[PDB]
Amino acid sequence: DEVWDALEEVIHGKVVLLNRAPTLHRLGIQAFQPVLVEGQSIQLHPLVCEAF
Amino acid sequence: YYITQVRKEKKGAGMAFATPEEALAAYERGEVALNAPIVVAGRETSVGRLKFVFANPDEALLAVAHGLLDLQDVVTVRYLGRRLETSPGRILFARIVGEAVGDEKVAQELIQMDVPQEKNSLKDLVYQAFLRLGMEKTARLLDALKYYGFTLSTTSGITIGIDDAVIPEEKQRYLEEADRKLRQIEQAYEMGFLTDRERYDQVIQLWTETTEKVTQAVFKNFEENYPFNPLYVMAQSGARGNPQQIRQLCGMRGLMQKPSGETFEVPVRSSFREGLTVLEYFISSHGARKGGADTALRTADSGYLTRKLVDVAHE
Amino acid sequence: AEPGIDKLFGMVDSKYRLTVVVAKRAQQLLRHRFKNTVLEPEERPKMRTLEGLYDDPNAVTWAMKELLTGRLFFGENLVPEDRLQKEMERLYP
Amino acid sequence: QKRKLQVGDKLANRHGNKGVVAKILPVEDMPHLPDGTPVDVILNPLGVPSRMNLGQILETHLGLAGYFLGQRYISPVFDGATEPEIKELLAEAFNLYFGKRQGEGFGVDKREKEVLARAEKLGLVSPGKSPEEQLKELFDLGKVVLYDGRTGEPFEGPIVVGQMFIMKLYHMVEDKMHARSTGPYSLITQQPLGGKAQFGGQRFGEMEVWALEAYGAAHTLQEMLTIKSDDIEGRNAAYQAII
Amino acid sequence: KAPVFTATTQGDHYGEFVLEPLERGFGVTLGNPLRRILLSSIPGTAVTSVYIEDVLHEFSTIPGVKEDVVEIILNLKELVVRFLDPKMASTTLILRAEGPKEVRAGDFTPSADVEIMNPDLHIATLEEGGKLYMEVRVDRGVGYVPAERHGIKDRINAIPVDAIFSPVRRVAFQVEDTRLGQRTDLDKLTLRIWTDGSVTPLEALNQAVAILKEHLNYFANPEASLL
Amino acid sequence: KAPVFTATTQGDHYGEFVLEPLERGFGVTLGNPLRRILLSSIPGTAVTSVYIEDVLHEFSTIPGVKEDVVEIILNLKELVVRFLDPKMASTTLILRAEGPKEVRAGDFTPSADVEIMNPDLHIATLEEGGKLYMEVRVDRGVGYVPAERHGIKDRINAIPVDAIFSPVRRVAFQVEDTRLGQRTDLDKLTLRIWTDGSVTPLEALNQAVAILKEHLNYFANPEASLL
Amino acid sequence: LSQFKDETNPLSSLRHKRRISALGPGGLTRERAGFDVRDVHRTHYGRICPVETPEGANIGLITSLAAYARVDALGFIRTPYRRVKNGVVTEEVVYMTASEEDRYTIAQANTPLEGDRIATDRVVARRRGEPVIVAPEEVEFMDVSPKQVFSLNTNLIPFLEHDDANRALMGSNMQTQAVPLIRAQAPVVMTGLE
Amino acid sequence: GTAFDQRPRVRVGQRVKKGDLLADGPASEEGFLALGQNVLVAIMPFDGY
Repeated sequence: DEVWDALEEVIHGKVVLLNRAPTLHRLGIQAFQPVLVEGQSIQLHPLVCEAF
Repeated sequence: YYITQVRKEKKGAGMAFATPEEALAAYERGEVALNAPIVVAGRETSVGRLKFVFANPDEALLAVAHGLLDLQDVVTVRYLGRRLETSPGRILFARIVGEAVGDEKVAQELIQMDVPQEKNSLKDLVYQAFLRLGMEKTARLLDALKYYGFTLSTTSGITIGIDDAVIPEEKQRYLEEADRKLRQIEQAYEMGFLTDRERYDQVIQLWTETTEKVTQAVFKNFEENYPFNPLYVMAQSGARGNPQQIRQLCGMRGLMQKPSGETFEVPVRSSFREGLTVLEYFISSHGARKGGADTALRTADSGYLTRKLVDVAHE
Repeated sequence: AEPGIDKLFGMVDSKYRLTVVVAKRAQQLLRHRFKNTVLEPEERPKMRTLEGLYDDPNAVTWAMKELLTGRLFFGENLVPEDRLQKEMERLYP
Repeated sequence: QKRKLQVGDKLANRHGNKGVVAKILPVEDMPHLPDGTPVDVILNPLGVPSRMNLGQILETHLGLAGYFLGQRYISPVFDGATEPEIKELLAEAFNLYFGKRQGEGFGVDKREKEVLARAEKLGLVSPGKSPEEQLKELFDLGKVVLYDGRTGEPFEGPIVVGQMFIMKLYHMVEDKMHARSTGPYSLITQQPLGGKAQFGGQRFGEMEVWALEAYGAAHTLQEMLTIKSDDIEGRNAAYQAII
Repeated sequence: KAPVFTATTQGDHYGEFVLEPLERGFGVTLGNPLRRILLSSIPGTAVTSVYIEDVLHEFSTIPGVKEDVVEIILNLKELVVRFLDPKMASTTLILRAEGPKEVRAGDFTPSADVEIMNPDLHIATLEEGGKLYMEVRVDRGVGYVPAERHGIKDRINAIPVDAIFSPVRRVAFQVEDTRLGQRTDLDKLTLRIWTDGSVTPLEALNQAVAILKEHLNYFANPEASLL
Repeated sequence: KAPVFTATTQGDHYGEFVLEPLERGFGVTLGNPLRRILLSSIPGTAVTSVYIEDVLHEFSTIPGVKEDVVEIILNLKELVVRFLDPKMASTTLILRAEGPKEVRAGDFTPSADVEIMNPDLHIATLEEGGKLYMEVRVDRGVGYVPAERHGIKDRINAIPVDAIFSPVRRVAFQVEDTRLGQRTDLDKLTLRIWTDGSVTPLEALNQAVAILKEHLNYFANPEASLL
Repeated sequence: LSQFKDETNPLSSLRHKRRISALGPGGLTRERAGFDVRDVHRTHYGRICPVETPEGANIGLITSLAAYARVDALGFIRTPYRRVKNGVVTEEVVYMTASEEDRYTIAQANTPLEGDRIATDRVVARRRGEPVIVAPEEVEFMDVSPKQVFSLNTNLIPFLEHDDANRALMGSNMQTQAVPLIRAQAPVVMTGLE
Repeated sequence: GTAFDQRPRVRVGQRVKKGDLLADGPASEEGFLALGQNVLVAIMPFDGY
């Protein structure tokens, strides 16, 4: 937990970017908040999932 | 959609009553349906708009959610200082929207309180919001429709069985008619009237319309008989599907197209739920697997064009 | 969503001008470790944690809340590029 | 390696319905049945009317009866069980299933009554028939009464269920997931290596460059074109500064 | 294993509660039961029927009054009172106002021990020389009891009305996945309860938990009938 | 009114409980919440640790055996063993088999504070001259923890196994129309419990109500605030 | 024509072996294949699978062999059939070549067979792959089974006549992308070819 | 990377006829191609998951 939390401390604020190929619409690259979750998978908002 | 869907039964038959009492007793006796458009005194109103008088929304939910009413029924409400005739879910919509935006006064002011909310209405609402309200406001509204909409979809639990698309009984009939008309066109081929090509046209058009005499019946069946059918609703509200798709999943599939490109001369009849004979499937697979490369290849020419346009208008 | 965006966008004439402002200003905030800014101890963008609730180290957000108040001044050719970096490095270590 | 079905791993059936695993779920809260039997998947009734594959529907339809009869079925391609056949197997499976309820000292659940009623209003079950027969027409339709493990209340309309054949495909998140910060660089040009095994980051296509240009992110684009790709002193002054 | 249950309310109407953190699945076990009982139980005022002079039918209009009969019925349903002594489970509120006037819930004539917690409310408007008199009936109970249910007529022409029993309006809880340290499987269950004012949300919920553990302790005395 | 509570059991496996009469819809409000926790928090065993003389891993094949180690674990996860003492935190089961015999849960080495509830559980089939030594440590725990989350470090080859504690197999409740009370539309709750050997159904419902009432009184004094 | 074996599962190699590539050194390439070398020819039938093929840009380029199809010395593909004389199904099993097919008039397996005889006066058949109504007299041959009309994997799909080719494609190929299972279990509904 | 296993199906002794299965395959169940498994499928929307 020494890290699993501190990493959250450097995470808050700044947000990363997710890109789905092919990149047609510029909306195929959007900026989301890095919320650490269990598992190897990646979660995404069901609505904008259309733009990708 | 499902929640805002205004339900109307047909059992009540829409009779005539002098006082609300006969209609009432009728409802209890099972002589009339709840949302059935009946007539009392000199006016007409459903048994619901009478048996349910809500002086506010919270009363509506408190009664319905408690189990004394169905989520979608025609009732009388006092929502936002006015006497209307709508459904509990109908009120719920404008309520969620307003609770997301924060003042329901502008919310209900820009929304449709008359008809169920399908793709279009939802879209329009989002636009009007982002334009009149502001960005974050709309982010909120969207997420609201997300959470509540999703949960509602789970509530209904709408599913798909083999019997969730029933083919109109007019299939066998209206098509067996064309089975005679073909034989007629043939008699014309052997009577000299029709040649080999105009016969091809008479048959191809006979089936072109024969596809309509059925496809029409499909939708007329989902509308006249089973308005709450999952397939129909799904394709209607814009949840999933298109008319031709529902056509091939209920009504007749239609004539295919030979890989040489000239359309076939033989009718397929049977739908996906009916099941296709070996022949039908193989005959279809021609133009079917044709379309695969028809799209997949062209996806390249898309890039071919894109890159160039970028290399011209970039500056 | 970033609260204030409707107001932020509604300030500058362009779109990106806002980005230039937020960026440069945030830079000034991380250069001096927040001892420059215009915010009172209740305005400070706090970051809740299981440990203690400090002020959010993210400069971007700090700049957000900074401009949202309007206490900041921005514009082209405002002051000489010389003293602007000369007195900014003086007042604060 | 003994790999257990994870969250996000590929899964599909014989009817060409793909999908990944989105978040498994505690047996506790599950849409179970009056016999306390929770389902195992909960698939979405959307890609059926679009992709037009009614096979999984009939497969599951037969599976629904085959559950209570335990008899394995063989339906040859383009020659097989039809609606009447399966309908018969459902009438049979029900006639012994509901009878197991009568025998075990029970009757028609109130919640079931609720569903049968609101479904009778839309004409899903022929009016004038007792709940036994209504739930009989429903059970044979492929649908039944499901209780939500979370709430405890029955779902509005009947939900089809049954036994279906599914497959865990090749693609596994465990092997397809990856990321890096500072890795190896190509000898020729100092560009980061690609792929997975090479221990390298992804590529920023011309498409991406254009997208960023359309957003207007000047520096974010330059980051992709300098400090984070082939730049020499830049990446070093990055790992220097950030650290 | 160490719940932090807290509450954020406002006035006697709105109130919120947060039990965080918790075990996976429990938030749901708490949510429905509390909810189902909070709107199906919890005793309260709930006006039942009303009588009116010159007005026999629940339809026929009343001259001198701007609003019709139904509008008044509605406003009467929105009104809320309370019984001071546990003895009185049923009382009768009265009122009479003539001439041009703005009739309100405050204008209502008093009762033995009954306090109208909703003094400012529109009941009806009276035109010039408007003759209005009414004796409303108020009992106590729980849940919802439409006009169909109770057949109350304490007079010749009296008019039964929907009984709004449960002082609570809507609850609609929400459980959200919360994280503390490790194991993101946790419950942040939050509950928003609305009250008409008979009792603040705190008291309502606290009453519900009682109606819960009480029912729970009902499993004491087994009876072995082995098959 | 007082609820008639009856408890009908069968063995340590089956049991049914009925509480009638009750309030309208309440049968769900009570019956489901109990079922929830009932299928989760009930403590159980289903072993943890396993070791055999000649094994290097979970895939190894021992001479004289029909199945591999993983198929033996496939039956080790289905192995129920009750503890005659509530104070034990662990144990070690011992097993030995020679000659042409079918090994089973009943073939183990009996000891104090242990009883197998399924001596008929097929483990491995020992063929001609097939010699097999085996031992397991069946610890008691709560919930579901796969072997990948718990270590052993017993010795050279110590192979962990999944843990299915939850002695409760399945639970199903039904809400019907009860004839035992004044008014109508009331409920007769009937909760049916199916568990294996470890704990009796009655006991199950007992501790279930225990944990339910515990997390229920967690609603004690909060911390106020208002905007 | 020589690549890494497909061992992803047992059926995998069995499919990878029965695959027919139009590519390779002396084949064609992704350039010169528009439609022709992709599209499904009328004669395909009980020889080449009308559906199974990679969903990518290679659709129609590489297909598989039919479960009953065979390849003689000359290289042509001959599909099994059954001779018939005036509504009498003969035990004669003929492997007709591609050209041989266009000559005779073949019926279907779903034809109305009453005790080794024809039932209806209008039976399903064709010529050169051209479905037409036919009489009980003019029937020269018949199909052994609809199974030959498809491939292996495709024949493992129950109620396939109730679905669409698009999905059947993946429905087949993914079965090759399939993986074994420790507790693996055969479907309670099959086609009986397993 | 997919394992190749053969599970013996026969007793310590019994007489069988030529063609009878003595051991399964990696994907085989009693001489039946077994890919995946048969579960209880629920066709219904679930919170958009």
